[PDB]
Amino acid sequence: LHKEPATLIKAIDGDTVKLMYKGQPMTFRLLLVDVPETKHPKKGVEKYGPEASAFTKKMVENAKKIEVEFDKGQRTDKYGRGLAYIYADGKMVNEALVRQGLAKVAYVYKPNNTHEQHLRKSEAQAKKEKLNIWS
Repeated sequence: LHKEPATLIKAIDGDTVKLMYKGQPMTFRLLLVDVPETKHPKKGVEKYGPEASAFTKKMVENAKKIEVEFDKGQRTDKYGRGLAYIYADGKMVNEALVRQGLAKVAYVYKPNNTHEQHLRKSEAQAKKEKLNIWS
């Protein structure tokens, strides 16, 4: 896997950000995590949704460098969003959400599962610490 540079356009929700990538605006979905949404229809605003959304927004708006990392499989989902791991100054946004109890590891589809054990490791610690979703 390779990290590539990108520029923030807009944070949209806890699990989605719009980035300038290779000179094209693109919406990206964070790989491997299920994040409580402020969007969504079967609820609209979910519990911990505003908190997860603010977390992601702050992390990307305040970064000096954003990088995207695609996994080994499909790079876009059926809504046209990029499927990637997103880093803000070297720190993976997907893992940071999970470590804080603001996301769960999602149902995983091979072969987009390169960082699966790493996130599940962080999720086990957040539940042990009883943080946010786990409290």
